Amino acid sequence: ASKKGVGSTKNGRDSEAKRLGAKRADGQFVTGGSILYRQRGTKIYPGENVGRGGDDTLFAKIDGTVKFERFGRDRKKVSVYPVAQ
Amino acid sequence: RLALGDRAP
Amino acid sequence: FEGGQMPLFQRLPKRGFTNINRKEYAVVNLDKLNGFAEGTEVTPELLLE
Amino acid sequence: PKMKTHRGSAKRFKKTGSGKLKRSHAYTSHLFANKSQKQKRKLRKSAVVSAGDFKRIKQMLANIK
RNA sequence: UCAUAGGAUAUGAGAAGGCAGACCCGGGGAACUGAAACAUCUAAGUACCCGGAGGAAGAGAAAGCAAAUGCGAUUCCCUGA
RNA sequence: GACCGAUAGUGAACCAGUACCGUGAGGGAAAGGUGAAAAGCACCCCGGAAGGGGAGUGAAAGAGAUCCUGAAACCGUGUGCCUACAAGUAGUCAGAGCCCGUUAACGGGUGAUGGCGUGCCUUUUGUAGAAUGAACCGGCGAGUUACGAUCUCGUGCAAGGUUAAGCAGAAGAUGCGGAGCCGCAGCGAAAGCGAGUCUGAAUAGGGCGCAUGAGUACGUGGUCGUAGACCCGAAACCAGGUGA
RNA sequence: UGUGGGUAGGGGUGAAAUGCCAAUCGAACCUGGAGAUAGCUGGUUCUCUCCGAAAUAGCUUUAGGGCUAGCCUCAAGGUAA
RNA sequence: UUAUCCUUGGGAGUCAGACUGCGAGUGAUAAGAUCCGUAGUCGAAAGGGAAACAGCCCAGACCGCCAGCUAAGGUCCCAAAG
RNA sequence: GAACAGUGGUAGGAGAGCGUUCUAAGGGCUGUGAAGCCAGACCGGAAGGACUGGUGGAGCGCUUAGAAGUGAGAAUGCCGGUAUGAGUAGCGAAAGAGGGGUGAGAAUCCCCUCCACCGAAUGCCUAAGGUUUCCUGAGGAAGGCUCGUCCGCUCAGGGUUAG
RNA sequence: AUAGGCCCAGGCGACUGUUUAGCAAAAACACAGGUCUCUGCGAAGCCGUAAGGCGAAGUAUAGGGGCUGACGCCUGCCCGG
RNA sequence: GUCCUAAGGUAGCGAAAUUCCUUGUCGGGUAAGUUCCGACCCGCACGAAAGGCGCAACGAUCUGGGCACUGUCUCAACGAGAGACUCGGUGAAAUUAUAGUACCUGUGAAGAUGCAGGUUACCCGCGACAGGACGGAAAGACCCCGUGGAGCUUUACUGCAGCCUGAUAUUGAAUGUUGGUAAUUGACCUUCUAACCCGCCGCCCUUAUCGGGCGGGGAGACAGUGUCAGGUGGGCAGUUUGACUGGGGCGGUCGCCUCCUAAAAGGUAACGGAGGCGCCCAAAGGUUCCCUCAGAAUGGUUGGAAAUCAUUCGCAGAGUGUAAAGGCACAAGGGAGCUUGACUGCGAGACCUACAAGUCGAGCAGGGACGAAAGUCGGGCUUAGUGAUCCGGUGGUUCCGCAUG
Ligand SMILES: [K+]
Ligand SMILES: [K+]
Ligand SMILES: [K+]
Ligand SMILES: [K+]
Ligand SMILES: [K+]
Ligand SMILES: [K+]
Ligand SMILES: [K+]
Ligand SMILES: [K+]
Ligand SMILES: [K+]
Ligand SMILES: [K+]
Ligand SMILES: [K+]
Ligand SMILES: [K+]
Ligand SMILES: [K+]
Ligand SMILES: [K+]
Ligand SMILES: [K+]
Ligand SMILES: [K+]
Ligand SMILES: [K+]
Ligand SMILES: [K+]
Ligand SMILES: [K+]
Ligand SMILES: [K+]
Ligand SMILES: [K+]
Ligand SMILES: [Mg+2]
Ligand SMILES: [Mg+2]
Ligand SMILES: [Mg+2]
Ligand SMILES: [Mg+2]
Ligand SMILES: [Mg+2]
Ligand SMILES: [Mg+2]
Ligand SMILES: [Mg+2]
Ligand SMILES: [Mg+2]
Ligand SMILES: [Mg+2]
Ligand SMILES: [Mg+2]
Ligand SMILES: [Mg+2]
Ligand SMILES: [Mg+2]
Ligand SMILES: [Mg+2]
Ligand SMILES: [Mg+2]
Ligand SMILES: [Mg+2]
Ligand SMILES: [Mg+2]
Ligand SMILES: [Mg+2]
Ligand SMILES: [Mg+2]
Ligand SMILES: [Mg+2]
Ligand SMILES: [Mg+2]
Ligand SMILES: [Mg+2]
Ligand SMILES: [Mg+2]
Ligand SMILES: [Mg+2]
Ligand SMILES: [Mg+2]
Ligand SMILES: [Mg+2]
Ligand SMILES: [Mg+2]
Ligand SMILES: [Mg+2]
Ligand SMILES: [Mg+2]
Ligand SMILES: [Mg+2]
Ligand SMILES: [Mg+2]
Ligand SMILES: [Mg+2]
Ligand SMILES: [Mg+2]
Ligand SMILES: [Mg+2]
Ligand SMILES: [Mg+2]
Ligand SMILES: [Mg+2]
Ligand SMILES: [Mg+2]
Ligand SMILES: [Mg+2]
Ligand SMILES: [Mg+2]
Ligand SMILES: [Mg+2]
Ligand SMILES: [Mg+2]
Ligand SMILES: [Mg+2]
Ligand SMILES: [Mg+2]
Ligand SMILES: [Mg+2]
Ligand SMILES: [Mg+2]
Ligand SMILES: [Mg+2]
Ligand SMILES: [Mg+2]
Ligand SMILES: [Mg+2]
Ligand SMILES: [Mg+2]
Ligand SMILES: [Mg+2]
Ligand SMILES: [Mg+2]
Ligand SMILES: [Mg+2]
Ligand SMILES: [Mg+2]
Ligand SMILES: [Mg+2]
Ligand SMILES: [Mg+2]
Ligand SMILES: [Mg+2]
Ligand SMILES: [Mg+2]
Ligand SMILES: [Mg+2]
Ligand SMILES: [Mg+2]
Ligand SMILES: [Mg+2]
Ligand SMILES: [Mg+2]
Ligand SMILES: [Mg+2]
Ligand SMILES: [Mg+2]
Ligand SMILES: [Mg+2]
Ligand SMILES: [Mg+2]
Ligand SMILES: [Mg+2]
Ligand SMILES: [Mg+2]
Ligand SMILES: [Mg+2]
Ligand SMILES: [Mg+2]
Ligand SMILES: [Mg+2]
Ligand SMILES: [Mg+2]
Ligand SMILES: [Mg+2]
Ligand SMILES: [Mg+2]
Ligand SMILES: [Mg+2]
Ligand SMILES: [Mg+2]
Ligand SMILES: [Mg+2]
Ligand SMILES: [Mg+2]
Repeated sequence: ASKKGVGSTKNGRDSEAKRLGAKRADGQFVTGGSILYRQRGTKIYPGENVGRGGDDTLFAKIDGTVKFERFGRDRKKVSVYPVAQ
Repeated sequence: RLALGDRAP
Repeated sequence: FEGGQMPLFQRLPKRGFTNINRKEYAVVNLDKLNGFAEGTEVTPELLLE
Repeated sequence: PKMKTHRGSAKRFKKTGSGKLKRSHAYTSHLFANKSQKQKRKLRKSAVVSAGDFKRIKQMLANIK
């Protein structure tokens, strides 16, 4: 039984998935430090009491409630507001 | 008794 | 054995050394001295006895 | 016969007060040019053996006080 | 040449060989196996062969142990671990 | 002797390292039971004998040597029910007829005919499987024990718990034996400090601890480790021998 | 072709086929190391009850093996998360 | 409304999956093909239906009954019911 | 005891039990019949347990606890027995026939007659090897591929002589 | 009864021999012949740890090893590896 | 002619025991010839002692063709004997889950005596035949797999024997000669004899081709042997020689980053589709301050399609060290000044995750850079640019240091 020779692919590579995106929900309580969003670039901007890390990670600078919110016409931010106290 | 056998090479 | 994955102990570094001249003391807290009588001369030999 | 201690493990782990196993970190031998100061600062500190690993190895350190 | 080698004779409850399928002290000494392969390493100075025993053998009366107010031949058991 | 009881226990309960196998080194079986006592069946009969049937002996001879018991497979004789128009993993549920009569039960045997229904095991995504294993019956035949570890449960004692060797003592219990072991304190690579300690310049922060207290000895059980380690099975490797 | 002999296994012997060396030969036979090792195949014996998977991820000289995680179970807690 | 969920500890097994529907790749928009995603069933699930038929449709067997109602699928005869 | 709910299951986890041998302590049974074995229409949710009769002819239950060589249907498992195939394949190169005899019995043993086969052997001698198989008398269970009065077989005796 | 079939032509091996006991008898092996090469004798080569041996009671016209394979005609080029 | 080589295959033979294409082509033989013989030569891939080409004789050799001959065949017939068959005697075996064991079409682990629907079939044998029971026999030799063996190879690895070579011991005496050291020690050559050697001769032990002794002779501090050392060394030994894979081999791949597949969280496979990485930058880093890009049109010396200049239009059609994606014009793009935070100690809390690792981080302290200050700064718009442990090196060190220092 004859078997035709076959070629090869020059593809077959991919990097590890980086588990990007939202890490806390709108309206969820977070502690200071909590990563809110992982991203390349600013898909979402740091709002009130939120920071942008060296790799564009958005994180809560205080304890409080996460609010994702429209930032002008085209953009989005995420903010953390203190609880009513 | 065969040289090779059943379903030989 | 982890089926050929480098075992955890081999992945991690050896640390430190053992002192030949290490001294371990029999420790006694104050609560244990409270069990003796008043004005007692508490000594190692008495504690041990 | 008595169980023999695993001597490699005994040279690398230590039992804590609550019966956890203290360990050092990997990646602390060489190639420090390729690791950030943050990494190097963190790998310097001790760590604990994980739950999954502890169940695998606890009997190998049974004799250690 | 002396002599020696060699030869002859006499005397010897002199040796020889066996045997415990054991234990003991020596000479020689594997490999499978484990290491998830393998060579250092392991198995193991084991099995086996050889020599020598003795009722036991071997060791033994400090060119020792230690680091005390020290101990006081060796062997073996417990422990150290 | 909380060892074996004739496939066990020695290979060997017996004339066994025999018989038998192999040139040899070497391998290596099977095979126990009359009865309390031989009282081991005088005599008669069929038969050449074997073997029987009587008669005797004996508690028993259907204990007569192939001799305690005497299962199953397997082989027969007799016969209650069924069976020569039927398509069958063989049963099961329904069911007349015929034959019986019990641990007396809404009983037993047989079964015309009707419905349903592709063994068991192993291994598989999936096996009625046209995959594997078993002729049948019987016997034998596979997670054990020791010493350590750990957890649960139990018991004793409890910030303590416990002895080993040894000595005495039934090969015993037990008494003695505190050397040793674990625990009551941790942290640190270590010196060391100590309810703290390490890192650090730090009265910072952080790690591990304390505060937030239970262990230890023994036993049963589960699991692990070292041992052949649940049982059976290679091809091979090495050592010392036996063979032209 | 007879008789008597010689060579022995990490070895003999070979007018060479890896042939032959006691019906055994790419390394004889016997015993022992030895219950070698076997991530492989087969097998693993009474009953009922409660609960009840997986056939995935990661890493692996790994791919029909293993380890940790996932999913099962038993206990004790927390408790209502 | 429901009764799970978490922690710690003891004990596992599993790491060959199958088909079906739906969303993709590979293939020839072949395969009872292969490889993912997602739901189901089988696996480890007997019963009824689909003639027979692991994976489809209906549906989850603690036992007994010569009671009743239904599901899918059916109701001329085989074969229960027009 | 009520109610309510639940009770398919492989790997596997957990629980509760059945039975086997042995031991200890109670308590018993048994020659007026133990265990084992055979039979039955009995009992328990299962493992299993009784009762009755027969055989058997001397040992054995029960309770509680302990300890295990503790349960078999599968291993092309080991050993033994016995089937199936089956009254089947086979009965191993070859010339016998008849008469007589012996005998419980005769194709098969003995005798006779003719016939047939070997004859550089299928004859005579003798190695090695075997070891009594040799001779005589008696025998017929097994051996002999049938039979058997026969035999290389069984039992008794006997038999091998060297300057 | 017993007692060559023969011929024409080609491949391979010159020939008689030998071989896979038990699936191969051959074109394979051997062979006489060729050639290369080693060996001055306690030879070289070979067996053996060694002693001791074979070689050989031989001595280069001899001995060992490699390749070729009667005979005939022949056997070119390359010493970089 | 040119390139290359150590040299480019001579003689002879050639579709061959060698020729894939191939039944090459032509001729012969036959009615017809993929075979055979003779020629030819595009020799896939003959070729000169792993000999080339011939070759009488020889062959249980292989090949092609003839004569003779025939049951080889057309095409089979009859006969003899041995079995088979019947009777009497004797009496195995392999196999075997239990079987009351039809056929067709279908179904099903995809090829059914046994399942479904039909069709057919009274019960029991005997002689025959082999279609099926995936018949029996032998745990498939092929193939794959096992981190299973064994035999064999070598420029696989590591060893060992053997062999060669040196030092040193056994091992001494002279002589010159030539190196450090003006008189002392090494190296070298030659000579000696007395160790050692003799598989030389005579004598003796002694009836002895062993051995020993004695005396000659030869050789000689060499050889041999011991210890140590280097070289050589498939002669021999132990072993290794990956995995994935639409079977294996061969090809390709193996870690990291980006995108798509990926089903609008995250994750998600294939030897699916595309690309990158194993760095670079002393500024291309930090900060303060200032800024705006591509391209086009029009004008203008050299000067063009396009150099520099000017105007106008100009969400970016540019740039962002580098792949891609996500971002970026209050720039993250461009320019300039000053700098070294491309800091040390850390770190609430998070993400990711089997583990090992990986990521983000406000904030605190120390001491700084830039800034008037606010403040920013623990490298770079973000996401690759990397590798555990063991072992070893280097620097530091209020640590240990086997009686004590
Ligand atoms: K070894
Ligand atoms: K026996
Ligand atoms: K029926
Ligand atoms: K098969
Ligand atoms: K602290
Ligand atoms: K307790
Ligand atoms: K235990
Ligand atoms: K075990
Ligand atoms: K040989
Ligand atoms: K699917
Ligand atoms: K009875
Ligand atoms: K069996
Ligand atoms: K003749
Ligand atoms: K007779
Ligand atoms: K040959
Ligand atoms: K022809
Ligand atoms: K010829
Ligand atoms: K099948
Ligand atoms: K047939
Ligand atoms: K395929
Ligand atoms: K700057
Ligand atoms: Mg084909
Ligand atoms: Mg960065
Ligand atoms: Mg370091
Ligand atoms: Mg190994
Ligand atoms: Mg003595
Ligand atoms: Mg008996
Ligand atoms: Mg016995
Ligand atoms: Mg004999
Ligand atoms: Mg009786
Ligand atoms: Mg009796
Ligand atoms: Mg009897
Ligand atoms: Mg009819
Ligand atoms: Mg009828
Ligand atoms: Mg039918
Ligand atoms: Mg399959
Ligand atoms: Mg199988
Ligand atoms: Mg079978
Ligand atoms: Mg070997
Ligand atoms: Mg011999
Ligand atoms: Mg001989
Ligand atoms: Mg032979
Ligand atoms: Mg061993
Ligand atoms: Mg359930
Ligand atoms: Mg495997
Ligand atoms: Mg797990
Ligand atoms: Mg799948
Ligand atoms: Mg499929
Ligand atoms: Mg399964
Ligand atoms: Mg289910
Ligand atoms: Mg079902
Ligand atoms: Mg049906
Ligand atoms: Mg099934
Ligand atoms: Mg009807
Ligand atoms: Mg149910
Ligand atoms: Mg009994
Ligand atoms: Mg048993
Ligand atoms: Mg059986
Ligand atoms: Mg008959
Ligand atoms: Mg007959
Ligand atoms: Mg027959
Ligand atoms: Mg017949
Ligand atoms: Mg016959
Ligand atoms: Mg005959
Ligand atoms: Mg006679
Ligand atoms: Mg007879
Ligand atoms: Mg010839
Ligand atoms: Mg010849
Ligand atoms: Mg042959
Ligand atoms: Mg021959
Ligand atoms: Mg032949
Ligand atoms: Mg010599
Ligand atoms: Mg000689
Ligand atoms: Mg030749
Ligand atoms: Mg030739
Ligand atoms: Mg030449
Ligand atoms: Mg032609
Ligand atoms: Mg013709
Ligand atoms: Mg050639
Ligand atoms: Mg040549
Ligand atoms: Mg089916
Ligand atoms: Mg089908
Ligand atoms: Mg069919
Ligand atoms: Mg069948
Ligand atoms: Mg077959
Ligand atoms: Mg069959
Ligand atoms: Mg097989
Ligand atoms: Mg073969
Ligand atoms: Mg080799
Ligand atoms: Mg080995
Ligand atoms: Mg592979
Ligand atoms: Mg392939
Ligand atoms: Mg490759
Ligand atoms: Mg989605
Ligand atoms: Mg997504
Ligand atoms: Mg290492
Ligand atoms: Mg010191």
